[PDB]
Parts: sequence; structure tokens; C-alpha cells
Amino acid sequence: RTIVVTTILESPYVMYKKNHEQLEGNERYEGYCVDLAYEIAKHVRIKYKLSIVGDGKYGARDPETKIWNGMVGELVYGRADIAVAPLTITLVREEVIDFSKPFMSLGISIMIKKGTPIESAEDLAKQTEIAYGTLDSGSTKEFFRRSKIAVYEKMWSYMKSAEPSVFTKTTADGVARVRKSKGKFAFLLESTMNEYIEQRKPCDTMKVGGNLDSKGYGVATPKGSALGTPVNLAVLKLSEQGILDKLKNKWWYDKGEC
Ligand SMILES: Cc1onc(O)c1C[C@H](N)C(=O)O
Ligand SMILES: [Zn+2]
Ligand SMILES: [Zn+2]
Repeated sequence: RTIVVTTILESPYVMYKKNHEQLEGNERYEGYCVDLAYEIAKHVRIKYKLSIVGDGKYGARDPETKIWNGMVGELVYGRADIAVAPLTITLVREEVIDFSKPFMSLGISIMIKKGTPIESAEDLAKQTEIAYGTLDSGSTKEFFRRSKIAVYEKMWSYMKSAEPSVFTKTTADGVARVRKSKGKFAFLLESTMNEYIEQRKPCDTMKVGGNLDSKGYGVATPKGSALGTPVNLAVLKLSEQGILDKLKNKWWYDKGEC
């Protein structure tokens, strides 16, 4: 019947259409993941309903209750059948949900307000004047928390006990902080987002240095779900036909402003 697709409000993946308040259902949203959801549904041949995840989080297991939140939690506890969003494929998640092969490749990167004297992770680690942070409850924070690499262990030790907190609830909050910090706050987010922001007015931020790692985003389904196989082949098909590239051009560069 109708599949529940959990996703998250994160531009340019999923955003409200200009006149969304006068709309209903899937028509309220637009973006890369909305188009991707549409393309996959066509191949897997299913009817679906997009649902912005309640807590607005990507997904992490609370060390306390051991309960999964975010979109990951929606799949784990059976409140959603599929998740189409910029959800990073990681080991801890692979253990509780299934991931299609990646539909996009990326890595953790550094975002600075233009003019900031920072060109690498090493630069951030060896100073204290400029504060930095990452999104809360996601793969990026876990990367730093788990790294055995000196430079990253150093950054984690600083972010872990920063006051006030340097962990934001959304990508937008991180970006806003970078913009109003007048160069005193750098943000650590995936290259896809960093690249998108650089191309959006007021064009006051930029990605510096190369990525810190290499990974990908995958369409996720509950562990053992029957949709896993069809969805994975659909992702590969769309990759082969260059549809995924068309969509990146559409939502990133066709709409550039800098
Ligand atoms: C998007 C995005 O951009 N930077 C990030 O850390 C994220 C969230 C990350 N893709 C996750 O799945 O947790
Ligand atoms: Zn609105
Ligand atoms: Zn297609």
C-alpha cells in the first residue's frame, strides 16, 4: 500500500516549497531527496508518504537508554519503511539498519567565514582563539569521538568540554554561528553541505582544505526488509543512467549565487 518515508528538513535535500502552507502531503516539499524518493518509487513501484522526522535528528544511540533517535530510530522501531536523506553509511548504523550502495560520495570538511586564518584541521587543533564544533547526534560527532588520529583526538578533547556547547542541533545553527562569529567559529560538516552553502548568498563562507575522510550516503531500510534489494538495484540503475548527477547539478550548481 503506502510506504512511510522518513526524511529531514535539510537544504537542498528537503525544503519547504515557497507556498507550502497552502499545500498538503508530499507537495509541501522539494529538493534532491524529494526527487530521489520520486525516482526510486518509480522503479520499486510503490506509493509513499514523506514524513519529516519528529526530533529533526539524523540518528544516534543514546549511551544511557540505548535507544536510537532521529531517522535511524524511526526505522529501528518500525515507524518508517524507508529513509531517503543525506544519512551517512557508518558501521554502528549498518549494525541496526540496511543501507543501499551510496548515491553520493563525500567527507567531513571545514567551513570558515571568509578571511579566517585556518587552512586545515591541524591549524584548528593548534590554536584556541577560534572555536569550532559539529552537528549533534550524527556521524560527524562520532568520527571525532572515535578517532585515534592525533590531530582529531586533540580536536575532540577540545569540543567535548567547550563552554558554551559547540554542538549544534541543526546544520543551519552551525552556519548561522559561523556567519555571526566574525571569524571566531569554524564548523565541521560534510562537504556536500559545505559546498552548497558556499554558493548561497551572502557568500561569506568557504570550504577550506581537503576532506577529513571518504564515505557516502545511502537510502536506508529496516534490517532484513524486503525493500532493501529493489531499492539498492534502483539506486545503482539511477547511478548508471546519470540521474544522480543530473540531480546534483540541479540542486547545487544550477541554483548557484556566488
Ligand atoms: C547532512 C550532514 O552534514 N554534516 C553532517 O554531519 C550531516 C549529518 C550526517 N550526514 C549523518 O548522517 O549523521
Ligand atoms: Zn514557510
Ligand atoms: Zn529513473
